[PDB]
Amino acid sequence: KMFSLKKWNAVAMWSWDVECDTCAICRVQVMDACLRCQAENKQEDCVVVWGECNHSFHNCCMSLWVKQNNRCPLCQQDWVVQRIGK
Amino acid sequence: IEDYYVGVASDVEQQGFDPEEYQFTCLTYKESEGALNEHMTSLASVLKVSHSVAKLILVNFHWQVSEILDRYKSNSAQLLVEARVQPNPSHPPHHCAVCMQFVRKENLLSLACQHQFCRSCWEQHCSVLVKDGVGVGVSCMAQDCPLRTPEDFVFPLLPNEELREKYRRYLFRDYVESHYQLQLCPGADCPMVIRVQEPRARRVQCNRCNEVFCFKCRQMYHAPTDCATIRKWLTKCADNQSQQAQAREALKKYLFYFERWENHNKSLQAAAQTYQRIHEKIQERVMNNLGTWIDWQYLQNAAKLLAKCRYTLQYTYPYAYYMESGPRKKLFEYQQAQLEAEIANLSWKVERADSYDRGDLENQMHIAEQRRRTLLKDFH
Amino acid sequence: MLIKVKTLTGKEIEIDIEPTDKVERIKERVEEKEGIPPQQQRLIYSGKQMNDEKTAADYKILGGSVLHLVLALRGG
Amino acid sequence: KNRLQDSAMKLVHAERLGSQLVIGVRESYVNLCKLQIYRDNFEKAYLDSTERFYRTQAPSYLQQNGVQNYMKYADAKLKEEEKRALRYLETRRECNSVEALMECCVNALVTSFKETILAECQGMIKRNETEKLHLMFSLMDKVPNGIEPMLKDLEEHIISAGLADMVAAAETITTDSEKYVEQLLTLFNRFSKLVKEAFQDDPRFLTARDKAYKAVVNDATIFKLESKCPELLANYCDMLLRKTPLSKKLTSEEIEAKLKEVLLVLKYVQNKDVFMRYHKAHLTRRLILDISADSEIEENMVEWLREVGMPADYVNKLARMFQDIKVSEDLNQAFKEMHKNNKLALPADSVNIKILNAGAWSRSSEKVFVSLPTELEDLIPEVEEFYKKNHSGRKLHWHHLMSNGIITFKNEVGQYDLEVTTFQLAVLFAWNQRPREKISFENLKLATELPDAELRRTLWSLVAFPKLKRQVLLYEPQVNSPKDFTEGTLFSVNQEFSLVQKRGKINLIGRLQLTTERMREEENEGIVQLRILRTQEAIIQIMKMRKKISNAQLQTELVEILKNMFLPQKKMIKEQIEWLIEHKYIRRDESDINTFIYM
Ligand SMILES: [Zn+2]
Ligand SMILES: [Zn+2]
Ligand SMILES: [Zn+2]
Ligand SMILES: [Zn+2]
Ligand SMILES: [Zn+2]
Ligand SMILES: [Zn+2]
Ligand SMILES: [Zn+2]
Repeated sequence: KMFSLKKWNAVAMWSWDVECDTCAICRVQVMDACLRCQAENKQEDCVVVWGECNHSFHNCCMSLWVKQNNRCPLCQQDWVVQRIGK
Repeated sequence: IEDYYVGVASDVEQQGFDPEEYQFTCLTYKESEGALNEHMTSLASVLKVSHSVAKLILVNFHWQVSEILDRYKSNSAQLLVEARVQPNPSHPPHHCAVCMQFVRKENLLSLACQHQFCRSCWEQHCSVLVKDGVGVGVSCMAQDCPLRTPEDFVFPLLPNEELREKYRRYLFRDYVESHYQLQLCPGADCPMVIRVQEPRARRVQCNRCNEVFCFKCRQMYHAPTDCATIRKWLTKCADNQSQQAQAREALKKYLFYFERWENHNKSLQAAAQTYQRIHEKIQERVMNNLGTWIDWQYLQNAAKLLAKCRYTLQYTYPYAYYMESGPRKKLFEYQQAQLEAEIANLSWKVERADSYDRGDLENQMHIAEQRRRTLLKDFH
Repeated sequence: MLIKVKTLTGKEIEIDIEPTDKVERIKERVEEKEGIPPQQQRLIYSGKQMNDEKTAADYKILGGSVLHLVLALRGG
Repeated sequence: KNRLQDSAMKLVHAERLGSQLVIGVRESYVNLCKLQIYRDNFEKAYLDSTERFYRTQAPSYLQQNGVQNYMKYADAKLKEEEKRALRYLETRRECNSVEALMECCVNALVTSFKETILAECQGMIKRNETEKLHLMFSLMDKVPNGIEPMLKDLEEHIISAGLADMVAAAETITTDSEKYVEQLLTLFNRFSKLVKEAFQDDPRFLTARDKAYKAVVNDATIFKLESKCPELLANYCDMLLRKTPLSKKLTSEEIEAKLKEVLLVLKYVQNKDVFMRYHKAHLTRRLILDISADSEIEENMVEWLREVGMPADYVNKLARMFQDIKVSEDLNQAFKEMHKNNKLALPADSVNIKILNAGAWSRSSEKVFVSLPTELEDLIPEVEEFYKKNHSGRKLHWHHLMSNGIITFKNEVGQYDLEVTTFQLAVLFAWNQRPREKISFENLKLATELPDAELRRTLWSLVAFPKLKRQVLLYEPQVNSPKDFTEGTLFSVNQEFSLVQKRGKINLIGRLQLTTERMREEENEGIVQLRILRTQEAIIQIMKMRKKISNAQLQTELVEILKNMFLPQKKMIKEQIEWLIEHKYIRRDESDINTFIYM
């Protein structure tokens, strides 16, 4: 048949399957990396954690917050890690 | 290789900030008067009324033409009553009620209230009021009467030119004050007026005397707070358990914020010496044969950024002191502490440092600016 | 006003109308051109089925616009 | 004591015009009294004699021989007076007599006539008077606070000359990026050589040169009024870095030197963010097409950009892009190794994938409507589920503007192959059926689901390629603007298109688009509704024609029936089958549920 395909180069873009698209601690969009990681150049090691209250944050920011106190900064409920991004 | 780069100026623009952004138009002393005259002419033509009553309408309604038209269409009778033009709806005396002396009919002037008084008393009252700095506040002598004397009535009662000129100056000042888009410069005899589309509480700078002040209230630029909290905070700074223990705890909490307020105030007030020191530390680097003048230029930008970030911090502490204790206050204070730490880091890297690397310093600048924007974003 | 109406097979029918023409009269133009009855005629423009009571200009049809003619399902 | 010092001046007066006798007297008064008496008498008289003599003499020479010779005379007189001071004055006993006399002499011979020399300074900056400019700079440096007018005049001359040259040469400079960079480099080199020759690279003059060049580069006279300099610089960088013919002949070291010169110029621009945006777009195109001349040069380029002082955001973004390129290079090999066995219609050796971050690269959660072929719709779910294996909590937004590929074209003359984007791919696939047939501009808008503007641009790029003489698609109502396409325009495939080589390869992707308009949802919804109605009508018609037909023949007969309207999709076919079986239009066979019955 006329106009058959020989070679293709697909391109796709990935993003975190989250909501509100904002860490709400540093107010940086989730698809990016946190400021400290971005400055220190340790990229791809900055991930997203979820919670039983259905709130998403950076792993680094949430680690600092739990080092401060154990409660979600958005809803005043005890922080229980539901799942980790990767 | 030549037709390739034709339409690159549009494709690259995949996506285009400044949370405190503002468009102030700069007007001189006469341009403002011209604008006032134009507005008064338009209103007088529209409502088929004289100039003085149109000015009274504009003053009473803050020079908002649309609201004036809407209220005129709704009910014209109450519009003039509220603007103190005509008395509320709900034969010559030949005897002044304030000097008790019989006078001729022609010398017995009166307003729409039909409160008649002799011409000499009118002149005395207008003279004393204009001497007392009273502008649009001239009203009828009769007690409880809210009616005000229009411009075409006051002027013939002013004998000399200096009283007329003072009356004009006070009228202009009151017109600028009552206008919802014009504000006088709070400077020392600065003859300037700032004009803007809509009134808000943002940063304005008079280009003539380089004064920065809040628009809605002619005070220093309080960035995150409002015009009421900062007033009471400045007023205060000048002068289970028992109540006394609560008082001690309140004093401790007040000190916990006042110490940081004073720290940042003094640090900002001592910035000229920092600028001079950085200039000298650049001169010492450039006279010796290493680099040129263009290489050591980012240190001035660093100093400006630190000054801006310190100014932003200084005004967030009264904001956080007058807040309801909940989930929001803790996050705000956490972000505030983060920004404080990063300012300390950058200040150490700029002032008390020997070897300057541009990549690290630029990263610090970006982080500090992002944190300042994050702190200011939530409210504005 | 000279518009264009499309069928399934790809055959094209050309008709001339007026801006004030009611779309029904467009249907009877279709029948004086082709032998398909009005009850089996569904006319669709821009993905929208036209109701019987309407003027052509009310559907924002222009000169060289193309109309789509879809048969009624149970009627055919 | 006064008698001897008085007669010394008479001897000095003779020597000024044209030793031990004075030295012995100096020593006698130095040690007679510890230098206070020498600081009172003797020293003052010597300074007074020098001042009187030179105030009487120097102006006469000035009006005799002019400033050009007067400067040389002043230099010679200063040297002679310094030698006389060192030979006739106490200096070895820690005495400031030499410094005081030098101060008096310079004040009497330079400060007294500085304006007359500074006027000549303003005069002689041009026409290359360096040989006397050096002498003047030597003269004026001794006087405190004397060289600032020289700096001001040099800055003004540099600014004026640069602006005048830019305006005079603005014909071939505004539209060309090579000439702009060449002119900037020539100006910088000329003025740097001038400074080095005239003032032996004094730091103050270097500062003045930098401050003047900063204003020169940032000039609003390019569009006879905006900021276009960063765009031209980025275009030059792209030419140096891309696989253009200009960089084909140059060597790596020469390219690196040219880049270093470009970055040296780049240190003076004011809005570096615009340049970073343009460079990021160019690098995106280069990385996606894989047409880089040298990758290590690009990595050193981003390192140098970080060193120069670019904003910290775009540099980190570029580093992230390079890291993502490496990660995707690994991922593609992993996917190919997985897919090597279960061969599909597309062999695993001719398919590439690139999963990239959505923050560093284009950030847009926009929807693009394209009717993809069957070979591409059977590949998205496979890649999606493969990515959902090792990674959790991650989405995938497929990019259709950046995707590209190679197809082959079969004429009656010969077989070729092309390099096309997804949009041109969808437009070209409309001719798979109805090969030698005309298609209107409106049937295309339905068969490809593309919006009006994108369809117009793609069709214009497909029928009006600049370099080529022969083309693939031709249309009858010829026009010189894509905006004048009418709904009655007819397109057809050029059966006589050729390169007369029977085989060859040409490129149709020139600057793949990185941005499109907001495709309105109303038009796509209307197209979808019309497609649903048409496929329902076709299915019911074929059921009416034959009341008993299996499922396998259904798709073939539907393709044959729907060939002049559009190509039906399997998903929509199944959905419409369900929607019609639910409304009793057709009936499902009881024995084996694959055949349908009409009633
Ligand atoms: Zn975060
Ligand atoms: Zn991180
Ligand atoms: Zn929560
Ligand atoms: Zn009286
Ligand atoms: Zn009254
Ligand atoms: Zn001012
Ligand atoms: Zn205020």
